[PDB]
Amino acid sequence: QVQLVETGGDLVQSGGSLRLACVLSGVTLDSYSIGWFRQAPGKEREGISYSEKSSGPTYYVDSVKGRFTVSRDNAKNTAYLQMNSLKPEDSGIYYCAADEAYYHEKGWQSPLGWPYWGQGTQVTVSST
Amino acid sequence: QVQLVESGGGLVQPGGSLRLSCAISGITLDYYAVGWFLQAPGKEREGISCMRNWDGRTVYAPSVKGRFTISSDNAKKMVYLEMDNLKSEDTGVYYCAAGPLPPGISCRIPTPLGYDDWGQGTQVTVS
Amino acid sequence: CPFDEVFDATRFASVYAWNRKRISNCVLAPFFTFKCYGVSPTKLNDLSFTNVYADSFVIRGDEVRQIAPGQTGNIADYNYKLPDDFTGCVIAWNSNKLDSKVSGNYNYLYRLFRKSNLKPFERDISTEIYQAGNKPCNGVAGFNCYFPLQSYGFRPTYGVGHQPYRVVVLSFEL
Repeated sequence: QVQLVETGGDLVQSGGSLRLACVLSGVTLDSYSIGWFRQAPGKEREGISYSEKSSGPTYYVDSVKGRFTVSRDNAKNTAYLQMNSLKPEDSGIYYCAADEAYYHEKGWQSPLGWPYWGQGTQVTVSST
Repeated sequence: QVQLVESGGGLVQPGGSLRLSCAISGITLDYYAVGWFLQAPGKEREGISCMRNWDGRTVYAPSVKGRFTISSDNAKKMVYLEMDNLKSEDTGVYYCAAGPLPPGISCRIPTPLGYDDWGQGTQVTVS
Repeated sequence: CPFDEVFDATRFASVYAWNRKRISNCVLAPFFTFKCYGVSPTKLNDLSFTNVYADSFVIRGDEVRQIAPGQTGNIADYNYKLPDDFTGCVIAWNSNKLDSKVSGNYNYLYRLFRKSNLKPFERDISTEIYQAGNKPCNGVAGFNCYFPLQSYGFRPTYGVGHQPYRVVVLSFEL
């Protein structure tokens, strides 16, 4: 069936960068929409970015706009999340999600609608 | 959040008696059920007695019917399990569980489904 | 199209007895789930259809993922099932302020036991005693004889995954 594995999290300083990978297994990347989520301690799993299948649009939340970027590698069946100019407020566990559905621009940020999830990867951004 | 904390239990020779208690708190539902589940070594959690809150109606398992008695106090704070004529088959971990229940419906055993809150368990050894 | 009657209804139906409203010959929430299968949501506004069916019910927060083709769980297997070739959209929004009581909201139930899984768009409103053991029940609830329906009992202090959610499913016929 569908399987997600997120990797790439690491301890990084403020202002640095980090690239997160989400390897799809069992299905084709082009036929699934990918969404990235993060979970701060004590808070719920909140959406960050959305990559619609079939060359659809990409949506980002206002807090990461301009600093985060999502890409797709059909050869490696892997979705990426480029995170630049990180801040200590970006810390938490980051998950990817997959769904064969075309989402609305304001209807994907909730995690309750996504059926397939990974297992998360910790991103720690120390202050200065 | 709902808390179910058990007390009582321990080692007892066959034919003896034992009483368990389940201190419930945080349950404000108009209709719910409280049950006792036995996790025997090798087996999984199976209900042996339950009750509904509004009228106190109970249903027992054939294995324990006539020997075990589940009851509640007036304040609906403590739920007891009176064990009489204990035997080797009753050995295991005993949990108390609580869950919603539709009005006018009998509580369900031995299924664990329908019980959303559980206790930490208590070891009862009859040998 | 009279969508206000579907979305702004005072009381929704239980998921086991989900309500369907047929809409034909016609023409927003703060935070919500809105997705479509088979078609993009930007293209649904530019697509003519003969009939649109609106299925409405209430489930838990963590059960919304089951309202999709090819899923399993108590809701998808025993209450509301979508076909693998489903072409439509799924809408779900939080209704904790409307469908939660401190003493428990008992308006909404779901089917907890059944002998087999539901076919797509099948509705089962029966209340026959479910036989879990080897002995017959004869319509008497008891040990290994379950009433097949279960209450959610929504309380306002539950977690986001346990809060009630109103769901609307739009199917299209043309």
